[PDB]
Amino acid sequence: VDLERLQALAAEWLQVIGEDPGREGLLKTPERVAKAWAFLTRGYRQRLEEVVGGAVFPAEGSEMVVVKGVEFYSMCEHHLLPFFGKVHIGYIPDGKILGLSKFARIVDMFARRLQVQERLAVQIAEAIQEVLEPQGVGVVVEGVHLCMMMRGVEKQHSRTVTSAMLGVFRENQKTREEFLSHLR
Amino acid sequence: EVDLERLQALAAEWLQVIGEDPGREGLLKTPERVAKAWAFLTRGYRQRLEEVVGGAVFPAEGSEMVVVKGVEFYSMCEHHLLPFFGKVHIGYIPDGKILGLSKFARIVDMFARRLQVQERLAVQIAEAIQEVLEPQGVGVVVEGVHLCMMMRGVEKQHSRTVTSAMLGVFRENQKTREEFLSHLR
Amino acid sequence: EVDLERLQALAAEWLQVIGEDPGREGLLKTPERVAKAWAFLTRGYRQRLEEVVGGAVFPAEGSEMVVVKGVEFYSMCEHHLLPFFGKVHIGYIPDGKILGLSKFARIVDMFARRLQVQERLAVQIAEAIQEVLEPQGVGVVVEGVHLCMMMRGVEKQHSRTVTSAMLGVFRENQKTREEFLSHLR
Amino acid sequence: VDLERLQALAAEWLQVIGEDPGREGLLKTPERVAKAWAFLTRGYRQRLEEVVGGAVFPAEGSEMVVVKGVEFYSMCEHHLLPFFGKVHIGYIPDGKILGLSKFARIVDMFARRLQVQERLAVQIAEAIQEVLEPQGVGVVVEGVHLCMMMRGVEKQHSRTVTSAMLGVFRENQKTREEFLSHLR
Amino acid sequence: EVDLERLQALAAEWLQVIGEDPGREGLLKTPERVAKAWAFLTRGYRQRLEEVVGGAVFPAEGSEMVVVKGVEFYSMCEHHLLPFFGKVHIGYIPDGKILGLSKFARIVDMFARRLQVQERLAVQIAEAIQEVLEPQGVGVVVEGVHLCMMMRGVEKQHSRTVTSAMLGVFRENQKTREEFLSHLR
Amino acid sequence: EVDLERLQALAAEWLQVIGEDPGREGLLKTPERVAKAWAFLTRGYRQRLEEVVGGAVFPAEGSEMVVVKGVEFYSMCEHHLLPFFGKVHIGYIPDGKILGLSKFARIVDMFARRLQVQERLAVQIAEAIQEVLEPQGVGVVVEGVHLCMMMRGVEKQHSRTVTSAMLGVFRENQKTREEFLSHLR
Amino acid sequence: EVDLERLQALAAEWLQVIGEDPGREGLLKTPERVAKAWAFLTRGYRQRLEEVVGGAVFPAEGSEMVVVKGVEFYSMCEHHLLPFFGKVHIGYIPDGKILGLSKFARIVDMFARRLQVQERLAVQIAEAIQEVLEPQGVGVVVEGVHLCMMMRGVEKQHSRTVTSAMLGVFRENQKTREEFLSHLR
Amino acid sequence: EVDLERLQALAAEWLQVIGEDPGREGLLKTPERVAKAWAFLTRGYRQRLEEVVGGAVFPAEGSEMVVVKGVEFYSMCEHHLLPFFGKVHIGYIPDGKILGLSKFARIVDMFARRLQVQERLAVQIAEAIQEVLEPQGVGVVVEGVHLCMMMRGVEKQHSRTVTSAMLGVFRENQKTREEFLSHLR
Amino acid sequence: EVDLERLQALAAEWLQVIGEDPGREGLLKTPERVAKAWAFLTRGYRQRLEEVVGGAVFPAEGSEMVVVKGVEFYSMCEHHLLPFFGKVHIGYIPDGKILGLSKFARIVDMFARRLQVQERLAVQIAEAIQEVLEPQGVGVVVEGVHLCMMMRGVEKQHSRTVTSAMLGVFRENQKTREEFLSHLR
Amino acid sequence: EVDLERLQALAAEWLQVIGEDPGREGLLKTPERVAKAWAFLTRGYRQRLEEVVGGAVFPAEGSEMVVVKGVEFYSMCEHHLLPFFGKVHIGYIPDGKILGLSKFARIVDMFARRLQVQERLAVQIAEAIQEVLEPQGVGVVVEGVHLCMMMRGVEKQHSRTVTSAMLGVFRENQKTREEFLSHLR
Ligand SMILES: Nc1nc2c([nH]c(=O)n2[C@H]2C[C@H](O)[C@@H](COP(=O)(O)OP(=O)(O)OP(=O)(O)O)O2)c(=O)[nH]1
Ligand SMILES: Nc1nc2c([nH]c(=O)n2[C@H]2C[C@H](O)[C@@H](COP(=O)(O)OP(=O)(O)OP(=O)(O)O)O2)c(=O)[nH]1
Ligand SMILES: Nc1nc2c([nH]c(=O)n2[C@H]2C[C@H](O)[C@@H](COP(=O)(O)OP(=O)(O)OP(=O)(O)O)O2)c(=O)[nH]1
Ligand SMILES: Nc1nc2c([nH]c(=O)n2[C@H]2C[C@H](O)[C@@H](COP(=O)(O)OP(=O)(O)OP(=O)(O)O)O2)c(=O)[nH]1
Ligand SMILES: Nc1nc2c([nH]c(=O)n2[C@H]2C[C@H](O)[C@@H](COP(=O)(O)OP(=O)(O)OP(=O)(O)O)O2)c(=O)[nH]1
Ligand SMILES: Nc1nc2c([nH]c(=O)n2[C@H]2C[C@H](O)[C@@H](COP(=O)(O)OP(=O)(O)OP(=O)(O)O)O2)c(=O)[nH]1
Ligand SMILES: [Zn+2]
Ligand SMILES: [Zn+2]
Ligand SMILES: [Zn+2]
Ligand SMILES: [Zn+2]
Ligand SMILES: [Zn+2]
Ligand SMILES: [Zn+2]
Ligand SMILES: [Zn+2]
Ligand SMILES: [Zn+2]
Repeated sequence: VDLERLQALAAEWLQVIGEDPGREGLLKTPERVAKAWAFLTRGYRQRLEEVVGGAVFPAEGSEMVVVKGVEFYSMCEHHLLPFFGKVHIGYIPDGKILGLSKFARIVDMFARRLQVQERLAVQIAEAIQEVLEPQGVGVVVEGVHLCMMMRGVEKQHSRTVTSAMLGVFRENQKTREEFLSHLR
Repeated sequence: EVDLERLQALAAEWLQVIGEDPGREGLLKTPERVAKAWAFLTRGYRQRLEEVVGGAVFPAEGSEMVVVKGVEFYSMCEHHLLPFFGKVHIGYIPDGKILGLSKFARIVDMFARRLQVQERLAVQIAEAIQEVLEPQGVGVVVEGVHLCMMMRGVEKQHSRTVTSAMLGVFRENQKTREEFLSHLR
Repeated sequence: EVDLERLQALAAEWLQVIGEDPGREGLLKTPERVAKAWAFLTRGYRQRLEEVVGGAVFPAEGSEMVVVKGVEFYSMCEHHLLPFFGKVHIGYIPDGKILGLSKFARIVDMFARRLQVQERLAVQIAEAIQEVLEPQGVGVVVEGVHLCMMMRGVEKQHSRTVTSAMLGVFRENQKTREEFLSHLR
Repeated sequence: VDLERLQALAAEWLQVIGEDPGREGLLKTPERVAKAWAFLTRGYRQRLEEVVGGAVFPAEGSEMVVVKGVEFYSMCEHHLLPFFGKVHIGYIPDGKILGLSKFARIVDMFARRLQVQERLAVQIAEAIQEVLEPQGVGVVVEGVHLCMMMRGVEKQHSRTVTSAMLGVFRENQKTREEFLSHLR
Repeated sequence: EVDLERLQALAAEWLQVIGEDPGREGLLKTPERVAKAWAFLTRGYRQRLEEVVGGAVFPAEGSEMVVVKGVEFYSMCEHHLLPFFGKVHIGYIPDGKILGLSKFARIVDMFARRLQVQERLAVQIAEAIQEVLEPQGVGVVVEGVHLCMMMRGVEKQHSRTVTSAMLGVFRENQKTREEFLSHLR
Repeated sequence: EVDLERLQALAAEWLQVIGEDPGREGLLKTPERVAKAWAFLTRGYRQRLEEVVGGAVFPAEGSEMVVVKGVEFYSMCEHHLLPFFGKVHIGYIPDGKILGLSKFARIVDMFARRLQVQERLAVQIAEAIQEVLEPQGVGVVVEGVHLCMMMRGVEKQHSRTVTSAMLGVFRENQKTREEFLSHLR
Repeated sequence: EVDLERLQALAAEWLQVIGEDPGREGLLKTPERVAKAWAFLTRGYRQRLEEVVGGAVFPAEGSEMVVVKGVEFYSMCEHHLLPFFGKVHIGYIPDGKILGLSKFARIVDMFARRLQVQERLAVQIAEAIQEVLEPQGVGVVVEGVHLCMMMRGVEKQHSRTVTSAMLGVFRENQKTREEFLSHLR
Repeated sequence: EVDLERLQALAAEWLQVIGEDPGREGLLKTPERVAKAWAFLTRGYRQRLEEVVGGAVFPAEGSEMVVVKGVEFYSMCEHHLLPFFGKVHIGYIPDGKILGLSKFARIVDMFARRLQVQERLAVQIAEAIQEVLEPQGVGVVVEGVHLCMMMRGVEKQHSRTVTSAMLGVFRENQKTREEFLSHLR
Repeated sequence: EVDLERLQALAAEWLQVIGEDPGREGLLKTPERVAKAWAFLTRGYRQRLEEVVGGAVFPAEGSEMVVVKGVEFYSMCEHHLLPFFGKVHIGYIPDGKILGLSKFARIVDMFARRLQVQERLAVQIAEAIQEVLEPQGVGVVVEGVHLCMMMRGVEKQHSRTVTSAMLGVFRENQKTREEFLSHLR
Repeated sequence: EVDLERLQALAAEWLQVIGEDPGREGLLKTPERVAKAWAFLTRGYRQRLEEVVGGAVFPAEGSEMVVVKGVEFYSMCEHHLLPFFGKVHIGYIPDGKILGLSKFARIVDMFARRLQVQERLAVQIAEAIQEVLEPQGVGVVVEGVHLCMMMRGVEKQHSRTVTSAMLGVFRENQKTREEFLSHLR
């Protein structure tokens, strides 16, 4: 990402909205905004194999593993405004388990992009599927969208839930229900 | 369009009939304020579903249920012309198309900003979504408090009412319905 | 019509027998206050379901369940003449007819303002709704605390009692009943 | 209040906003609206002496009596939309105490009118002052305003607090603080 | 002490006057149950403070105030003969003497099990503690809900009343009173 | 007025610089959406305090403090152009004039819909109220979360920031300030 | 029955063996207080189910489940003679006969005021109810905290134990047991 | 020290006197378990303050108050030999020396594992800290629930007792004590 | 068992390498404290299940499942040697044998006080219970937070992990497992 | 720079001494993981306040207090090398200069990622802010839980520790300090 070009675009953005890039509080803003966006879009430049590293261990049992409450932050591709919340992951191993923290690294890889909450859930689930080839995986994303809160409809109490169910989580109703019950 | 002038005249007369003084300082601008307020509160009748959606329909990203919960709403009961309000929870399973999240709120407001009965509000919201997306199914749950039950009449204070509408797979598939409802708990 | 004069006489003698002084400043108007209170607390026996509903029956807007929860109630246990209170939750599936929301509260009060047993209260409310709407089904859940268990006798403080009545589809369809009960959680 | 005239005004109101007074759901609406408004404005027609009745008893002590959480419902005189919440009352007797329920009857007398929350607090306090002539009285009104929530600014998390302090509640900082602390 | 036979006869007639049938299966033993209940509910009039304390007064261990909060109480309002209940919080600074913790509850019950006014209940509890022990000060706060305000009359649901009595240093020193009250929040 | 066309051009270029495809289906309308969003998010610069208040200033009804709490707000930090949001609490003591409650919210939005620093937001809101009402004093407390601290950089998740501005009696009278702040707890 | 004198002597020797001074001011009346205490805490062994229930068995008002939850209880573990306490929840479906609500609490106390094992407590309570009402089924859930594992031994602080007993339809019917357990949630 | 054999014999006789069978399966090892239990529960009498604190006295890092709250504790009332438990909160201002955090808990256990009176427990803990650190002042607040008044006697369920001890600046300085107590809120 | 002298030497050097001064007043006894701590934290490797249970296996009292929830645990992740902690919930259906409640906690500590992976911890606890008792089934749920995820690396703050192991009927019958899991919500 | 190679060697030997197998699959990369973790956990010693602040000091917008609360932190106790964590709350009154909000979090981390005692942590954070801004005053409150008290030693579970540092007006002005502390409640 060309930080220098982002800075120039940000400086002009400030002017067009009626601000003064030369005033003290905005002097380093174009630079700060440029670096922030490089970080906020770093997900596009990451590789799944590197993100997981080699933290795949032999399964200790056959029961479902649930990693809940993984906070996430993303940007809606429609308004370029933040949407955030939590991601809950559940899976039944097929001989291999993932290092707990790698789930969060996978979440960040797909969240630090321009997104659609519906896509985010699917991409996370598919990534875990590719890495562990488990019997099944289930991912639930619950978030609040600033594009709905600070502008437009300006609704304050809303939150959205999206999910993706693969393998036995899609095929076995009881398995899915058990996973969702753990989140309640 | 609503005749604001007539509304102002009616409101001015309303004030005198209830025993107030339409001429006192604090009520002078009231007929005007009330007229504008009611035009806004009934603006939903004059809206078009096509314009409300604004073509914000996108290709589905997956096959799982999408649940948009806690969309606050405010309406007026057609029986007493007193506000009833709370939240609307929407759930649906796409059939190739998903809706921009905010459009669910815009649809809610379109049907809430009218004289209503909560049972109908749920149905109309669900039917609007079904028409716009033609999803596999849609479920709408409305939960609200009614001032006509709280500030007068029975004057109950702890009551809330839940109404809903289930279409397609939400009406036919028991487990799909149970799954949607469980997300709300 | 209750004989208020006779109630006052009985209450005045009650004050004497329990050891109090009916002549006290603070007790002078007590017999009169007690008479009026009990006339109100037992007014349910003198009400008619037809008048309580007031013809507030409208055409159904859909086929989904309507749940009116948290209708607070107050009653008197027929065993000790001590209050028991809490909330009544009502669920039903219409068969072409829906009831004005407040009428559920009026029906609750009609049966609550009598001497009762909680098990009966749930049943009578459910049967009343059934008679008025002839719905596909109706379910009533009553949850309350009993002062006769709290301020005397066993003197338990944390206990609460749940009673219910299920009619039509609420009794015949397992999933329907579960759906109603889940809405209460 | 002329219920018949209110009904006629309500029937026309329905027509002007684009509705049909003849449809089933609105048949009895003009009548219902008329009766509701007669009840909602009944406060103007009540008398303080009748509302209190004669429920004024000899004081049992000198300490502050606090009656909190008296729910209330009113109508803003500006938009004719409901504003509601709770009223908390505190006072130090001067030989006379009021029957607890009469505080609620006084609240209703002033709430069932077209109001301004700032006025409501003062009128309730002054009424209690006139009835008991206590050493002091304090009234706090906290409410939510539908004219701010369902229209206009459409803010959802706001609530307003107004109050009135008379006698020792105005003069004695510690007395006022003690009353307000009881509400926390 | 109290004539249970006269109470039973009064209760049996009470059932008749309010519109009930004393012959009903559910009301057969009611007059008897009601008489015994009221005998228990007014037992406080016949209790002696010296016996209530049972000589459970021990030497002080320190100078700091002792706070016994959350002592649940149940009483009857002398105006309507309907229950009012809640909690009693007690704070005191000893002067060489401390009371057995449970004795505070026994004192509460002694005064609560009578016909009362919440303002008096607080004063009588504090005065009793002041008599038994000879503390530097005593503070009693009573917070309760009144059924005469909830199940009839104004029918307000969210209200509760706080009454108190401050003696000795609790009345004298504002900082002591403030500290006692802060412990309750 | 804001040049939407230039904003769209800048946004379109922004998308390509960050590595995205401005031509893909979901991003086609993005430059347009972003342009309109930012014009709205910075609309506060173009508003006039006189028009915002709309002459909704009324005669004071009393002398006590008025507290309008929980007015939600959303702003953009001038340092990172990322949202910071939360609530604004306002307190003031009238000097002959009170403000229409909703105008407090309109004033908040006027200063929040700009590039800001939370410390300034509190001050400007307080100064605006002081100018419009010339009250005895005014206090404004802003509490918010900052996404620039949450979704990047230090990435702290539990932090909230409180800023305030106290004018007149709120700045000078300790007890008046304490009273205002206590209402917020 | 229980030889109080013998218990006092045993308690007196207990005080000296553990290292305390039986002649100390605060311990003089201890052996006496402990004796009466344990007589009360073991009174359940001497009670009779017939007397505890009395004649409080009324005709069933309906066929739906009756749930009496939150009946607090206190018992002593037979293994350490240390208290274990919590709540007992009872559910049952009548077969023509319903029990007076307070009798459930009296039955709980009858089996709780003994040396116990929580697994047994739930079973005995269920059997007692089954014997008295002969209902279609009974379900008992006991949830408590044990001081023997909190104030000594493992010294775990967050643990709670749930034991239960299901008879009749509560053991047979899966849906019935589920419905009962759901009411407790 | 404690003669475990003698306690076992006493516990064995206790079991038969109360009406139980000492030869019963679940009671065979009870007298042994009870003996060791009470030895542990009274171990505080045999501990030495110097050994409990060890050498964990470090140089003060500053002059501000240090507050260690929520230290759970369990003790036995000397009057009934029944447990009373809750939490101990400690606050102090150092005078050049600070204590290792865990030592506060060890001091609490030292005085808690004895036969006690809650008023004394707070005093002893405060004195111990004062003796070990000689700080500018120490404040101790003990809040607990007593089973002797919950599972027997008055059988009150919602009550909690607070006792405290203030030494040095915590007793002298009004603001210091207030600040400490505010931290607990 | 473990060489405390070697651990001390390793810890002393650890302090030096990370940039600290072992000679500092605050670090003088650290190597010693760290060695003893790790000896305690790995004590589970040297424990014997038979001794942990202490023959506390009693005859079953009923057939219903016993649920021991909220057993707090603390462990160290074998990957980073950083603590992970939370609670362990255990459910089982006996087959003539029930375990002493506290023994479940002792089994938890036996396996937690080792280097672990949460997935294994759940399995080992369940297998131990399955060996000691010969139940029809056992279910163990472990829920914990991991410092290696919170204080370093991804630094996520809101996450917690659930692992479990189901044996016997808990694995076989879905309704049994579901009932166990429902008791935890 | 820390010698990661040496840390790995020490960690590998640590695994051997505690009784584990360094050759295990799950422990092969542990020495490397532990080395990197500790380098990060002690990175605070290698940071410079000037670089941490990054010149993010701006002109003050007003004279009122700025409170940044809930900044979560994680540290290692210098006594046992076990984590202690919680939150840091910062308050200050500017003297012409304000700090970028995130810098407070960066300052917290600089001092937290070291071996510490909570009393020192509060002081160093406060002194750092003082040096950077030279404000009229600054106050820092640190509230945390210590694993060395929870997972070993006394094993207390409910305890939490509060430490603080007050400089300038926060130390000199009683009301200012109270105002800051009240914002934290
Ligand atoms: N399904 C879905 N829709 C989203 C997400 N993020 C997001 O902005 N949207 C929707 C919100 C809007 O309805 C839609 C864009 O609507 P639009 O093209 O008419 O633009 P707009 O800004 O004028 O819409 P609006 O927010 O004012 O209603 O994109 C997301 O993650 N999932
Ligand atoms: N089902 C349903 N009923 C409603 C709604 N809003 C609303 O006012 N109602 C009911 C409440 C009342 O029972 C009914 C009108 O009853 P009614 O014609 O006898 O008039 P009323 O004002 O005298 O009745 P009440 O409120 O005093 O009981 O309309 C709604 O959204 N759904
Ligand atoms: N102080 C005070 N103001 C009130 C109360 N009720 C109430 O509506 N107001 C205010 C809200 C509005 O700001 C004001 C009327 O404003 P306005 O004459 O400009 O009319 P408007 O409807 O266009 O105002 P707005 O609500 O859209 O902002 O009356 C109340 O109880 N106290
Ligand atoms: N101060 C005080 N007043 C009480 C208590 N209990 C109690 O009923 N009262 C009041 C409530 C009533 O206002 C009053 C009796 O009022 P009243 O003689 O007019 O009788 P009422 O039944 O018609 O009054 P109301 O409840 O319908 O308002 O007694 C109490 O403990 N303290
Ligand atoms: N006082 C104050 N500071 C603010 C506000 N909004 C906001 O971003 N800041 C601070 C956060 C940062 O510390 C600072 C910008 O720091 P900087 O110029 O070093 O830029 P940076 O992005 O590299 O800083 P950082 O967030 O990564 O720590 O602006 C606000 O409303 N008030
Ligand atoms: N499944 C599972 N994984 C665990 C546990 N404890 C624990 O540290 N892990 C994982 C977290 C990490 O992803 C993994 C070690 O990852 P790694 O070998 O790449 O080392 P790292 O420190 O660089 O990884 P990271 O935490 O920075 O992501 O071990 C546990 O109890 N269960
Ligand atoms: Zn968007
Ligand atoms: Zn209505
Ligand atoms: Zn208004
Ligand atoms: Zn009364
Ligand atoms: Zn920023
Ligand atoms: Zn035990
Ligand atoms: Zn005792
Ligand atoms: Zn780890």
